[PDB]
Amino acid sequence: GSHMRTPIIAGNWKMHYTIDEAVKLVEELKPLVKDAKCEVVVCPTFVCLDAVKKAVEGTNIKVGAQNMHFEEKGAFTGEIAPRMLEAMNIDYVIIGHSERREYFNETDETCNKKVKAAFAHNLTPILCCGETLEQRENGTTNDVIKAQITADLEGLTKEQAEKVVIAYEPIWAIGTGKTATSDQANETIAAIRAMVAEMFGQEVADKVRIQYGGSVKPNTIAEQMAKSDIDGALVGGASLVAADFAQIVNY
Amino acid sequence: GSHMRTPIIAGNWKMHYTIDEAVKLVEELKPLVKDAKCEVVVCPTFVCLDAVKKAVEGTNIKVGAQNMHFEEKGAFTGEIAPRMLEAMNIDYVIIGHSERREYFNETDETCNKKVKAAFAHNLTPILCCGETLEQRENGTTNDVIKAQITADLEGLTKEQAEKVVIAYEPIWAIGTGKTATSDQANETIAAIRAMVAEMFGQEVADKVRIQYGGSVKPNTIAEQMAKSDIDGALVGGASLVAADFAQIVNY
Ligand code: NA
Ligand code: NA
Ligand code: NA
Ligand code: NA
Ligand code: NA
Ligand code: NA
Repeated sequence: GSHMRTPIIAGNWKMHYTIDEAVKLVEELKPLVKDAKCEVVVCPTFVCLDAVKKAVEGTNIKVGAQNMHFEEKGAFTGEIAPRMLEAMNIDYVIIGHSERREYFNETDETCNKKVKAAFAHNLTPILCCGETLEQRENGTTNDVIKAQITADLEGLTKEQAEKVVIAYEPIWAIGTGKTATSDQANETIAAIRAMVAEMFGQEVADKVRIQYGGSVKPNTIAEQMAKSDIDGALVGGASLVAADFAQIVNY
Repeated sequence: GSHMRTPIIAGNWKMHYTIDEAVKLVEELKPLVKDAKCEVVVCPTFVCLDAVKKAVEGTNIKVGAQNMHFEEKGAFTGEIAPRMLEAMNIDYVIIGHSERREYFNETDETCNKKVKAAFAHNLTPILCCGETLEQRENGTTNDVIKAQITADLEGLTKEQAEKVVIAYEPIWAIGTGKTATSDQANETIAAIRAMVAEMFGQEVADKVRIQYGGSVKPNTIAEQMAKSDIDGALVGGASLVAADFAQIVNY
């Protein structure tokens, strides 16, 4: 609150929308978010990135990719190199989303390589972290997330670390009758800030933006953003509907 | 030889080239392959697909994606849906490349779901298969590949099966002092054709195109294509250089 940290609301569209559908959504969004009091990012699928970035030129809407590889080029069929995003002037890249850690063998080692590559290619990484139902139930939330942060941010300079955007995903709450409370979210996010401080020092911790990446809807965002350590939101399904995403942006 | 099977040479660019670099390569390629005696496919990265497909309009150059997911849409951060490729009028999709099976948890179960989705979305699948050094050394090549073919092509109709393009990758030879010989390639490819026959019947086996997907260079293609059961090539690094790829196409 006392510390200056520009809030950031990023929409993770996940696997949704053709090129024309993607452009139609950002066209709808433009007049609804022109007065945002936060940074605004939309993250379309790879095949839509060029069209979406070109469509939002002249506005405050930034664009993120949903993943990338860490090498410059090479024998990685199906993968997208950081330089391919950089050539499109993409602003952000999501790294370590729970869905990629679960289904596609994303490891902490590859996350770390990707975060470093982001900085080498004028991309700001949105590093996702978070614990499972079983890890939370066993009381290991902070140990698990500390292990992710330690490994994923290894080797960064202070100047790089303070530019990372960290998104906390409460995987434990995915698919249940109750979402994390704003207090639960804030407590774990404050812990993450403490992990950053221990690694990079107090000034870096004071500056790093940390988003909540559990369920975010128009009716939850005001309470979430009022919390002491929450700097924004990595929004899932609500990001797919222009009016709903704009409500979250205009919290 | 007696059986009519249109030969097909497909260039797998893997993780190479920005949008402008990709378009420059296909522009160079167009006059060099206009007289091809085979089907010609280039497979750029996802972010390049729209630009490349638009650039090759009016020519014989078809375009393939290097991967896709199997669902229509959903919570699969970083993934590309079949309908996103279909909306760009993409022609082919590579499924089950060894690099994705090794690094990104591609399983036979997901390969099967992707092959079925290809047919549901006007995409022709290029299904990759092949055995490791250890599997070949243990004499299990055909058992291993049969397991892949059985699982990956499960549930197709005869009409769908005969349209699959199967690419045999001799993973066992990747990174060694000697590539597979043309005879070794042809023998395993003939075995794959027999696997198809046992699953779908003789007519389907007689029609299915089976490519070799080990090392293919301008100086190897003539011998490879002269073999009894080899219908084409899934080309790696040589596909990155217009003149080299054109030499392979014009075998
Ligand atoms: Na709590
Ligand atoms: Na919530
Ligand atoms: Na806040
Ligand atoms: Na042999
Ligand atoms: Na060879
Ligand atoms: Na032949």
